[PDB]
Amino acid sequence: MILDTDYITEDGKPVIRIFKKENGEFKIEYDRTFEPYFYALLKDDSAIEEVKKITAERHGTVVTVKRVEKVQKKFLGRPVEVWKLYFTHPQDVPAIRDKIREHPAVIDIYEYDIPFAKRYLIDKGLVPMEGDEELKMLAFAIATLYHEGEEFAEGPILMISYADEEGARVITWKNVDLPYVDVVSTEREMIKRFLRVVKEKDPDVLITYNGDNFDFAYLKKRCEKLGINFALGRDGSEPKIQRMGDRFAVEVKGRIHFDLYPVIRRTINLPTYTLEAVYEAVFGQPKEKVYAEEITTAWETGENLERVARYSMEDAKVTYELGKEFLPMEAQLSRLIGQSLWDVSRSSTGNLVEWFLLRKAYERNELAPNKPDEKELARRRQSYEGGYVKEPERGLWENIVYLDFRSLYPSIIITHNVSPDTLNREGCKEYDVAPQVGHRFCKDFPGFIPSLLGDLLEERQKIKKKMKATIDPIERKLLDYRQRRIKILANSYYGYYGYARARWYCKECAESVTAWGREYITMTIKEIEEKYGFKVIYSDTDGFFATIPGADAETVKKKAMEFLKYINAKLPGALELEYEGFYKRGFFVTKKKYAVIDEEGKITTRGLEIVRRDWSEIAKETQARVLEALLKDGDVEKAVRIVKEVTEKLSKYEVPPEKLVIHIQITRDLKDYKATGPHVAVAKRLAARGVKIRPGTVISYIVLKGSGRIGDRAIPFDEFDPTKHKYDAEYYIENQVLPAVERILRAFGYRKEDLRY
DNA sequence: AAATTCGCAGTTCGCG
DNA sequence: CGCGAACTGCGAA
Repeated sequence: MILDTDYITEDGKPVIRIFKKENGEFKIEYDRTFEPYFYALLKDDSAIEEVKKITAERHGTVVTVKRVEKVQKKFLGRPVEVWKLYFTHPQDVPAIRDKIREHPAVIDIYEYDIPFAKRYLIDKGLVPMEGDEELKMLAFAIATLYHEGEEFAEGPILMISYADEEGARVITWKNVDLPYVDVVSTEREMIKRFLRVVKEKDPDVLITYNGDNFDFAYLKKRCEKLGINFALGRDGSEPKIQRMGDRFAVEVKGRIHFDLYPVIRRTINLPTYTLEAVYEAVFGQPKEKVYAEEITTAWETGENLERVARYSMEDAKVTYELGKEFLPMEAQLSRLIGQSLWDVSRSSTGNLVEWFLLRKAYERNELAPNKPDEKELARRRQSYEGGYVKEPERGLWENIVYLDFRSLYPSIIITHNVSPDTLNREGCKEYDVAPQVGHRFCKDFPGFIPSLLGDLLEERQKIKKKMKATIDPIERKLLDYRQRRIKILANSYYGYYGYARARWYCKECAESVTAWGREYITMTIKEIEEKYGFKVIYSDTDGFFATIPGADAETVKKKAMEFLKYINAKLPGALELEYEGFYKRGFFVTKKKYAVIDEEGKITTRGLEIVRRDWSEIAKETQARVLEALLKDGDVEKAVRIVKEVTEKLSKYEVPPEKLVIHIQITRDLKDYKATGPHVAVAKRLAARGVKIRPGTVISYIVLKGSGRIGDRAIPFDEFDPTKHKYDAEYYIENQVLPAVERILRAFGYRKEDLRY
């Protein structure tokens, strides 16, 4: 199993390293034969002799073109002849590439910005994380001595905890009477012991939570101060910090540093991403939080250190547990994308698609288009029409079916061969024309992206069928993650086409996909009403809800299945409408906002405040109780009684302050805000206290009793003290509860006059 | 930091 | 000083 690749430099020459785990044995393979390169498109041939002359400088010495090779490659489906330029060292490429593009004779250059070690994985057809090799894993966390202001890492590390299959332990340098605590004499000896532990356990994966930006940088600063060689790498190296945007990421050579924080935030949507919040979300069990100030007071007063050690132990324990949950999924993602688990775990959707496509392009001799320059980026700013959304029939409905397209946008892409290399091709025998927008797509040959996407959808179906007859529960799970990631990958192509930064950007393709989508959904709606007497209650992009106005449940169901037979015979190729589900009742508030209930009693909610992480728990809970009484019992009265009991409790100040907290993310640098709403007002005051606020920080605030601008009465919930300040019962009644439930009850005629207290 | 568009809805401010 | 538009956040698909 390949874990990762990198290179080093020996006498000015690059040496690839392949990090592997085979039969339980760590191994490093070395390759001294791989030559860096890029491509150049010239206007003639006699221009190559001049171009080889081109040179630059980096490390004092001169940079030159090692050798040149004329090759034939497809570009956007059309054959092209390009000059491949080889160099001695990968860093030669950034140094000389601009001057070689500057040359009058060179039209363009390509594939000049692919990191050498990823180029190697691609060109050699190597795939990380293949096979069934069990990886040894180790989580760790630290507890530090924090003081207001100071300097980062001015205080010592107080404890280091770790956890794996053998359990969780804490290393510390004060006596703590707990069986999982190992006591040493100083900070230096505690770190040294942790190094020894890592070295003895020899894990393939080190799991942290935010280790990319806290844990490793803390250790690094302390290790310099204490004169420690922090040689976590399997090659004796120290952890390597890389800049990644405005933050950082940390590699440990020969190992995989798996920071759960970027994985979790991209994978689940939570109102906050503290480790306690994530543990509870994923596993449904609370985890106690111990705050910095208590840690510090405990250590400085020598009192109550057991609480601190237990907290530190639990950090490591749950980090290991979250690691076991998420690492298998990311390992399947690494294998699917063909890049290291380290990279893939820290990548966005867009980047994952590009790496997948770069590899497929190499396999098919397809030259990669470049990332857009500034002038091209500006030209990529126009938008286009998206999904079709019907104005809904507001109200409470019974016996409704949801019918939806299976993989609408991928279906369209493959059925109509929608690709930048098939767009407006000249001299083809057959074409498909996008409705409304009119782009023509050649059908004579499979398009680059359509063919890949067809392979993906077919592999996913084969996996799903194998999964049913797989006895081994573990293997079944792995197949589940693989099939799960293929679906997310397949569903990213539409968006990628419209992504201005994408190499295979194609606006005409993006808008032809949505045009076709609108056509098929609207055609299907027209037919079900006109031909089968259904009434379409609500439709958004790729499915709709419908019922037969006066009909029975069995009638709507049976007639739905009949309509599917009818319509699927009319739909071309891979397009397919399916019977998603039957729902006894549904309530449709507005576009994008509804809730439905299946026969078993499960309630599915879309867009409503219940599912928004920026509304108070009291509003959400109350709306969910109103909807349950309506959907589950069709009992309007009981609903109104629920709202009245809630407004009374708020009026009396009986509602737990915790349920009043509003969580809103800071989306930008605090200086960039044009206007300042409450969460911004709060964030600014915290910055002013020296609290750090970066984009992505979640502000959790409560509105205090008072009048005027809400932002002036809002405070961080942690500063809330019931003895000093009362919450604003009026705000939560008038701005949270009533608006959310009111928009539902207006359909039964009830006023906002009602119901109050 | 980065897949897209379609959409609702709260807070604040400034127009007239 | 009412009211609507600007800015804002997040969901949906």
